[PDB]
Amino acid sequence: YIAPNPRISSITLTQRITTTGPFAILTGSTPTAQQLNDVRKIYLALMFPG
Amino acid sequence: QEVLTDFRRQDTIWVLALQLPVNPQVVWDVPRSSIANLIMNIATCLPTGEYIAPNPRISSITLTQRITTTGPFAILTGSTPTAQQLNDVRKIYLALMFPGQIILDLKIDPGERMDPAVRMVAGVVGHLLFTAGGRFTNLTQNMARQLDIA
Amino acid sequence: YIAPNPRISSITLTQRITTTGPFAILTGSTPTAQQLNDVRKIYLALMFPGQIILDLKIDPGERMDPAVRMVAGVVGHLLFTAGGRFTNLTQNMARQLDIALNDYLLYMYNTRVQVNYGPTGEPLDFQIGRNQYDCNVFRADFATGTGYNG
Amino acid sequence: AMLLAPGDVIKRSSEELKQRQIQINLIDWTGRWVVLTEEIARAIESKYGTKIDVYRDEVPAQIIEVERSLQKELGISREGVAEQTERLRDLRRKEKSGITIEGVMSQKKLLSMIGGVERKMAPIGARESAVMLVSNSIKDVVRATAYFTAPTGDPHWKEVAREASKKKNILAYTSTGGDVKTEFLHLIDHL
Amino acid sequence: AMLLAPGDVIKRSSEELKQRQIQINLIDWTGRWVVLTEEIARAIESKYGTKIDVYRDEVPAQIIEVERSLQKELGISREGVAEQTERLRDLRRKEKSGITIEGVMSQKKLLSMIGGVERKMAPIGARESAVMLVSNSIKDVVRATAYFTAPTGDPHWKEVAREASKKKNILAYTSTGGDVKTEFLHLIDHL
Amino acid sequence: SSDSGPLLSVFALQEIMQKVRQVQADYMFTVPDVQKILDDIKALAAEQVYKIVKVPSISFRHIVMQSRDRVLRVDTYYEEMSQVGDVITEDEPEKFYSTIIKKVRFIRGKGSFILHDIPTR
Amino acid sequence: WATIDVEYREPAPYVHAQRYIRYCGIDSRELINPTTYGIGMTYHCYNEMLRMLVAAGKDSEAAYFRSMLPFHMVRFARINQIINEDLHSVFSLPDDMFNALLPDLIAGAHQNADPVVLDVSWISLWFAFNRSFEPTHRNEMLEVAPLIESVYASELSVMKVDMRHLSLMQRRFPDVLIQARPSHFWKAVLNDSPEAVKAVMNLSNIRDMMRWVMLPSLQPSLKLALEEEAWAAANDFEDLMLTD
Amino acid sequence: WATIDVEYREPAPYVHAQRYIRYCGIDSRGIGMTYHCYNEML
Repeated sequence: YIAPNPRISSITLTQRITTTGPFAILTGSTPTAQQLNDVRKIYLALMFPG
Repeated sequence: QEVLTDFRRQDTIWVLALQLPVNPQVVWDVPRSSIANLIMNIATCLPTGEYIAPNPRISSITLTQRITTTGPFAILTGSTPTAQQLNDVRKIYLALMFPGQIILDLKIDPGERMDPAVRMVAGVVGHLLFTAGGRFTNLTQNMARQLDIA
Repeated sequence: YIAPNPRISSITLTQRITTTGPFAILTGSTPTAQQLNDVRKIYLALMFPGQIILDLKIDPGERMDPAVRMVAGVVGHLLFTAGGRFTNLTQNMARQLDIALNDYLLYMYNTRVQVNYGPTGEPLDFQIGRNQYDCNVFRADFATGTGYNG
Repeated sequence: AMLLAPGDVIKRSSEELKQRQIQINLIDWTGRWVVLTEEIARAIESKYGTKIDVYRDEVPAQIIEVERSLQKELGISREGVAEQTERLRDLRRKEKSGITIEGVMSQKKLLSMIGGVERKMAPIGARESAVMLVSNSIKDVVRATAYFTAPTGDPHWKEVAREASKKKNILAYTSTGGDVKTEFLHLIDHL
Repeated sequence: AMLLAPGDVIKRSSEELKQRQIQINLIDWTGRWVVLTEEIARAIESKYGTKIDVYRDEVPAQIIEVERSLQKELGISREGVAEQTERLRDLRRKEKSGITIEGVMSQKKLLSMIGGVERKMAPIGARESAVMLVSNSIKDVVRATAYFTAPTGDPHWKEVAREASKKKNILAYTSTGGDVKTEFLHLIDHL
Repeated sequence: SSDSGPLLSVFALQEIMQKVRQVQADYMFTVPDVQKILDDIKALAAEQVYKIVKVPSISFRHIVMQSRDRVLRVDTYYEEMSQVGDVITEDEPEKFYSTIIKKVRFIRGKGSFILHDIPTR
Repeated sequence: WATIDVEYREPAPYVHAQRYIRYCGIDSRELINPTTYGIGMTYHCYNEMLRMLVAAGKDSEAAYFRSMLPFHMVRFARINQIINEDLHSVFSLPDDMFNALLPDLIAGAHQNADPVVLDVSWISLWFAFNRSFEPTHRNEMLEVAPLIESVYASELSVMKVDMRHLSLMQRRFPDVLIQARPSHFWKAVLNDSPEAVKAVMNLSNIRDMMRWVMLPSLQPSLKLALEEEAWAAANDFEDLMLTD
Repeated sequence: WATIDVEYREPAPYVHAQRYIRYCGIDSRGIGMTYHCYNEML
């Protein structure tokens, strides 16, 4: 799994959070390990449609 | 005259390898080349020049505000901006010289502590530097809202 | 060769430069030695009407104060003749002189007057002044020689 | 909007957190001046939000003497000036019948001496920040909606981090470079 | 509009050239007073375009004490006067706990002492002069559009004159009588 | 303080490229010098497709044998163009078509010439 | 505000760009002098803004903005001259796409090329308002642009006709010629194209490539005239000495 | 929305399953391609 922009962990948080709003709050947060499993489940459902 | 009337001589043959009245459709028919066309337009025919401050016969603007202990009494006009501000003013002028192809947008740095006065007067100058309707726009709607609020 | 006023070299420059404008800049300047040769060439063409013809020397890597071009464009119409019976200058020189005269006429250096432009893009196709004067008669036409001494 | 952070971060930023009105819940692990009369102190507290004590003949102390310039600046009534100078005369008599008084008369001197910075000129919102509580307790780990991490450590921070990462839907932020306090303040501003 | 002139002329008229904002390119051939606070210096610099230094407890120096008359003339706020007199009191205490101060209180005294002359009341154009550069270098002989000559001489002026006269279309001006500097200034005004 | 066409162009490339690099895929930079591009394009415009020669290139050459009455005539065109392009292989069509393009380019290159000032007596 | 920013006067040297831009209604047909231009002339927006500012009681700011007016007028005069006089080229955006920029932004249904957005700060607005652009002298390559444009168009046309002839040749002899996809011989053609054109065009799929190939717009040139004859002469494989 | 994602082209090695799946209508035989739902979203 790859983020749209690589090595975003190196850049400072201030450059990731730029404005206000729900999307601004969502952007810049790093996912927890457990949520990666749910991302895997979502992709698994993506490969098998029905 | 060597370019305009030299071809009428009887001792010269002009082999026209390249024809001048080129139809612009050929250049613009190549897919997804707006950026390249704009860059080449800037590169090939933009004149060179300098940035000059206004006449020093105009003093610094003084704000009619009650005095706070750390606020700026006036904002100087002869002060030299930093390199980043020079890049930003270059962006402003470049977008001004190309009406509909380049558009501005605000950006706020986490640091760079600025008094409210500079923003509060930039909101004044924005309504005069740019046009926001009629035939084209130089600024996005977010910039329009921010300038109106300021 | 004699200047209209003798011994102008003795008088101080301040008495020669009195006002502002292209003519004021032109007045008071002393010619260089090399330009005297070109003056000799112009007079030589004046003595021989149909056997000597003039043309403009343009260097691709040279420049000048536009006031001298404006003044030359104004002067050339009165100084030379073209059309009717004979000519002293090529068609290209006539076109350049017409363009220079147009640029001088649209130079609002001291006062502003109303101007109405013509449908066509040719130079001198406009009416100027409170009294509508047609400037199209000053465009060169070798068939009748309206724009010059003929 | 409840946040979990290392204890040293909140310890270092307690002043800013108090200034921005977020309540602090933290677990540890191991001369002033007075005004002549209560009216001037009340006026200055209303103007700047700074608590000021009142002189009550206690001990040899340091007295602040608000001057005509600040009297006009603060919009003080005539009676306030009259009672101030009456108390001043009383002090003159007291020290003549045998305490230091300072006649501060510039706004900047008063600010740099004691008190809080003046107010900025923006519209006043209903609340300064959208967050209510930042804590460092395992007793309210279920209370939190997001948490913040830093390379700095606490003896209880590892267990709290483990118990907070187990939440199904929680926002996680980490700081790697720059200043920890500045990043935390920017986050608390934008959250 | 670029001009070539003898080096001594530009050397003698550098002050006027700087005052009229034409940049100088030349090749050679071989106690001040301070203001109590930065606000008054900034105000006077804005009003007259004169740079003023700030007193910073350096050495026994000479201090300018702007007086009530100039305080009202310059439109100085109450806080500026208050901080000025606070610094004055500090100086009184410093020199009593054992520097010269001048209480200038007329406009003409300040002008004749230090600073630039006041501004005239004409409409302000976009630019003071139509010329940008006056130089004395052979490296930019092709840069020039006109040149000025004088009976005065430079070790490099003859070669520059020869290389400039070769231009096909160049304006030439020469001064024979009167004052060279006055003629040069009149030319630079009317050009 | 100063500005120029190429400098502002380089600045525009830097800004646009920095904006567009924010999103990329496949998890696999340089800013071209506009001076070099302009110089190359100007030189290419200054190039001449044809060429002026006094004598046409040799078309037929002869190899003398031991016989005094017989000789071989060789067409120079075919003996030399065989060196144009690399060998052909059927697995990669791209190289084959590149060789075809080079071969068709060579004919156009050879066939463009102008005779001028031929030496005669 | 109530100004005619765009107008069409006469046919231009390039038929695709007829519009004339004029900020604040200033005409670019008349030359100006920086010393005296802009004194005592205003446009609607500036006058209304000054009236509003003086009505609010801010006298100092109104006086400052009144004093700066000639500098403002001269700056937009220079900008208008630069836009109308120098930047006229084929690389300028055509009128049809220019007219649709604003409505597309209003509707948000972006289908053409999106405009470039740039970031700017608060202090930059003040610095821009307190600075002007003065052209010292014209570009070195301003005089020689049309030849470059013509050679670029000619090279594009040559590549297009080469693609067409390759497709026709591949269709002509399917028995011996190796079957290939367009991405193969297009890359083969691009391998032989001059480097300058590739560098110019690479400053920024297959469906768009086919759409571009199918377009009927061609640019006549001597190189094309020789190339078509060479392709016609290439119909004989023996002339290429490729035999089966 | 307004797009077709399942289609049949030619017989498959497995006779029981011959369908093709094309999310968003894109096929392998990524700049500029869009679909109706995303345009309506914008």
